[PDB]
Amino acid sequence: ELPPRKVCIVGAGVSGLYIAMILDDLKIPNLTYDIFESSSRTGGRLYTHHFTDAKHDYYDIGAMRYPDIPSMKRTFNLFKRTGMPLIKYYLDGENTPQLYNNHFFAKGVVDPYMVSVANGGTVPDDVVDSVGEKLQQAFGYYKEKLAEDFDKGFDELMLVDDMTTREYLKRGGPKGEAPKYDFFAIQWMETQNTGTNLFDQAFSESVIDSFDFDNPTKPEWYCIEGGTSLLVDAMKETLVHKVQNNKRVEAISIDLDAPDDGNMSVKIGGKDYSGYSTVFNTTALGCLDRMDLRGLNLHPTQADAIRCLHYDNSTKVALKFSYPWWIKDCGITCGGAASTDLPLRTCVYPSYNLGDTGEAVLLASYTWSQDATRIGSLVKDAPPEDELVELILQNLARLHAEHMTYEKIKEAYTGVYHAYCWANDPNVGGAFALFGPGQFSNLYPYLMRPAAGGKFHIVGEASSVHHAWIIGSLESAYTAVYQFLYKYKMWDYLRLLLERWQYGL
Amino acid sequence: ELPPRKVCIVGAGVSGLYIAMILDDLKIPNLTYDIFESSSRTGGRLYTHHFTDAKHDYYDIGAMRYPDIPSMKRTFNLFKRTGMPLIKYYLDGENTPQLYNNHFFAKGVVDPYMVSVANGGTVPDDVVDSVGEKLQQAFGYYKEKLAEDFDKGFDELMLVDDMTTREYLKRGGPKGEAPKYDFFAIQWMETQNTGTNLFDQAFSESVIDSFDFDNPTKPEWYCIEGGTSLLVDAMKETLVHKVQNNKRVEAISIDLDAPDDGNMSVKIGGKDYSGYSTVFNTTALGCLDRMDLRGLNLHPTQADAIRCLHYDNSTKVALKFSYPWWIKDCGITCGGAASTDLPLRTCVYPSYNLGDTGEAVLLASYTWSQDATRIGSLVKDAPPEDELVELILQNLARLHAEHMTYEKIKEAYTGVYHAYCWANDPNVGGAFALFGPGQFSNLYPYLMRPAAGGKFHIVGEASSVHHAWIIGSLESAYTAVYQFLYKYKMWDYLRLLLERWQYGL
Ligand SMILES: Cc1cc2nc3c(=O)[nH]c(=O)nc-3n(C[C@H](O)[C@H](O)[C@H](O)COP(=O)(O)OP(=O)(O)OC[C@H]3O[C@@H](n4cnc5c(N)ncnc54)[C@H](O)[C@@H]3O)c2cc1C
Ligand SMILES: Cc1cc2nc3c(=O)[nH]c(=O)nc-3n(C[C@H](O)[C@H](O)[C@H](O)COP(=O)(O)OP(=O)(O)OC[C@H]3O[C@@H](n4cnc5c(N)ncnc54)[C@H](O)[C@@H]3O)c2cc1C
Ligand SMILES: N[C@@H](CCCC[NH3+])C(=O)O
Ligand SMILES: N[C@@H](CCCC[NH3+])C(=O)O
Repeated sequence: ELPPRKVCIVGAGVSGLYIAMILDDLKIPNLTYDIFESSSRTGGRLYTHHFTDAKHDYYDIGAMRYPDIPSMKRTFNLFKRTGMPLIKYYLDGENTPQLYNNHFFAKGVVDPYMVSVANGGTVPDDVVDSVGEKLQQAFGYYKEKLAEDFDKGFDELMLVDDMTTREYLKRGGPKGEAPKYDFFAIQWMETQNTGTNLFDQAFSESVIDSFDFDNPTKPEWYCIEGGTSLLVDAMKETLVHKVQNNKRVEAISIDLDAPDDGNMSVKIGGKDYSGYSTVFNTTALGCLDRMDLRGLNLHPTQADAIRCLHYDNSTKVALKFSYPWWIKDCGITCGGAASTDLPLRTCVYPSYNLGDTGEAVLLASYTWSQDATRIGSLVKDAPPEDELVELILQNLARLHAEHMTYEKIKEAYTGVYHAYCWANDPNVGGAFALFGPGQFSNLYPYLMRPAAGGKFHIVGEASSVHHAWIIGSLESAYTAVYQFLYKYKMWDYLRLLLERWQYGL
Repeated sequence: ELPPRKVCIVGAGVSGLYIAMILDDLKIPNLTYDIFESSSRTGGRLYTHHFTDAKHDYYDIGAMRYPDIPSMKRTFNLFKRTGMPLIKYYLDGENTPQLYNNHFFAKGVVDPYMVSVANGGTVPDDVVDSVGEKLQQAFGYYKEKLAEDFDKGFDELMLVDDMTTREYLKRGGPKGEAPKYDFFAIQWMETQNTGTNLFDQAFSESVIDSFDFDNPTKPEWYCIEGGTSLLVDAMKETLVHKVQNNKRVEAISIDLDAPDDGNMSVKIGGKDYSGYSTVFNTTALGCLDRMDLRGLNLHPTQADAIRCLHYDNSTKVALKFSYPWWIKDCGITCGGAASTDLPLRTCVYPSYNLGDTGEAVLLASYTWSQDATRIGSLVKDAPPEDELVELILQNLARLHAEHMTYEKIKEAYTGVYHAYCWANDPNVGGAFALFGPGQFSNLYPYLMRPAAGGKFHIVGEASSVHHAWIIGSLESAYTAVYQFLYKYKMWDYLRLLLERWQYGL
């Protein structure tokens, strides 16, 4: 029979819970695991906030929406396996306002926002109304290759990964044969495509974001009615060994002088937990970098990747109202989102409360990058005149000025809100990977390099080509389990892993 | 006589206090001002934390060190006018450890950190030991022009401002005739020169940083004995009209249909404060963006600058010890700083407690960029074992392992520490401007564009070519006062401004 072995799973977000789900399904004789989670809470960046127990009285602080595209089949298979109650998510809705330079969008108007050179701004006239077309020309070849086969498309995209999005647009691609855009044209494309400054990160991440948000297959989107944390609950209930919360790992080691399979250990609260045949670290990389990893003798460039791979920021702000005034008064009847240059940047109309006529949640601000740092500076652990509330109410009034007043929005506000800035969470230290130029092609391979003689895995969304999505976490977890089984030559169970899990079970 | 006129100064950091100091010195008949400061505290990013009232029992949260170089003469003139007790600041000390890849630096040894290709890393052998020389080749031409004349040097530097530092190093400068560096070379230069990821910001900001930290004149450095806040105290005491604290401006307007000079107003807590002939906004740009500025009819690219000009983050962590073990046990007897790839990144040994043998403060961690975001995720408004303290003690022990143990450092630690992450300060929302590629040459001119018919000024360190130093704030405040006097044709007082203030008083 197989000898007794135990493995350590650091972190109980979705990738750690997925590792355990796979091990529980394979039922390998005499194999066990410990899962140590630093937080009192399990689920990580799957985190629904419930204002009350009322059915729809929540918002998702982390993951909230899922496009049904082939490259995310593993995510949807996880949803099926756990019985998630999926409902439609409306990425684009009806009647959602867009507000830039204090003007509302209107279709078939030239330069509705009055930012073109012709109207006294600095955006070139040939770009102001054609951002979508110009970015589809910049990204579209790669998007089509990614749709044919994500991993082959990605490898081809890596041949231009040295460039930022701005660099690609400025120089006309890698040999100057694509259109060349001036600073203000690029600035307007960024303003109309993503968060402030993100075109100074990798071109490849801008391509992949466009692939996921504007996929050639024109996919249906889904959300989990009741919040994404229903998935955490479901994954927890099947665990053979339950999560050990309030266990923050501070060091990971291997004793290369010991002949045993179980020669790895972790330190928690100054105490050694030993006897592990493999350690799967699933934390964000900032949390990993803080650990003492000398005991693992990591390649220096792998250590560089842990420190240096770039993370984006993100902040959410959700308010409760006494009735869904955006539905009733503004005609915003089926979700979507309102985009603006105002501080709140993006106001997301929930897809899960469309038929409610009483209290309703609005995801009034969802921001990335410097926009998220700025809103996040107003988000306090012990919330307080609350400057953030007043900013959001004032921005909401300006964004919905076609139908509402500040006074009526403020009156409808119940005084209950919640906000969260992920860069201020000590258990993540960022929202999610969003790599800088050259990082995917140069640092990422070293992040993914075998370590501790094939017994240590750096797992999670950053350790994948699908940053900022559940699919990246699940892929990364699947691959690590493959490597573990291969390392110990558990061929029956590796064949079973492929049979049952190569697309998600 | 001059007619009665009133101006409004938004913010009482050093910019706003300097505007007031200049007006108080000119004594313009019938001219008054109001200063409104959002915080209960005056001084902004000049902010000394006193642990107790004992003479050296402090650290500076914001500004702390000043190089005596010609372009900063206005700063030193302010120090002189206010009677600041300057003492030497040791940028480089004696016996300060440098720790990378778990190895200490050694002089005259090839690749002491063992990160080069020859030793199993990926840093090119010809770069690993010559970062200083290769960055002096990249920056030095411009550094020398800046030393001749800062404004002419800056205008010449703007002809390559489209590039990031990484882009300049990768492509060999603007026409490919400088040396071209691979990703890992550039990565090591960044690791050995600045904070994580900052080579992906403007080349011009890396040049100016190098100009300030490694100036060709090889300057003396100074600090203010007793803390930089002594300067704020001195500036406050001369004010003819004192700061009005807890007054956060939320809107600024001009009534163009009113003939009066005094046709500007600001809104504070829903109430209008009217009758201003000019408004000087001195806040960080994130705070300005949150205001309702519709009443000023700003050029859209000027509005873009306010939203988009990039800010760096910065975090500081200072610990008290029962004796200065770094002096007594480690021989670190005259200041300087220890750099490392460990999370704390830079440990700054104070220059103001060198003779002390009792309790002493250590600035154990000073970080920028993503390093600051990561440390800042552990900094809590109401502090808590404390993960940040334990991290700092552990990193300090590793950095000082040539002489100290973790146990002795922990035993010397008194249990009193303080930390601060500037991006989490609602009154700033970042540490300081650190522009992205193209921003100085494209967005900054619009930030500085006349507005409200020449009656509105966006003032402060970001509104200058000297980001992240007091000198930028003072130059920006001087320029705005020049523009105010010119706009109202106060030719006697404009001539007096030049006579008395063109180098600082
Ligand atoms: C704002 C936001 C919006 C998102 N939107 C979506 C979306 O709509 N759809 C989608 O598919 N995905 C979305 N995602 C992405 C998705 O939430 C993540 O990719 C995924 O949840 C990450 O899971 P993980 O297991 O890789 O990491 P994590 O969830 O970070 O889990 C790691 C775990 O490790 C723990 N930990 C940290 N340090 C230690 C330590 N020292 N010891 C022990 N445990 C430790 C953490 O507390 C955490 O529980 C979003 C993410 C964010 C931030
Ligand atoms: C970590 C750090 C280290 C530094 N190190 C040095 C150094 O060693 N040497 C050096 O020369 N410089 C240094 N600097 C830079 C220097 O501290 C700053 O450039 C300078 O203090 C900024 O002054 P300011 O008046 O431009 O802005 P601020 O200091 O930000 O002042 C603006 C004021 O406006 C207030 N305000 C904000 N919003 C509103 C509102 N809505 N209504 C009213 N008031 C409002 C703010 O509270 C603040 O008091 C450092 C800065 C940082 C962050
Ligand atoms: N999955 C997240 C982030 C996508 C953008 C990642 N750069 C969302 O749906 O908002
Ligand atoms: N003046 C600050 C910041 C300098 C670097 C700005 N990018 C210091 O001395 O640390």
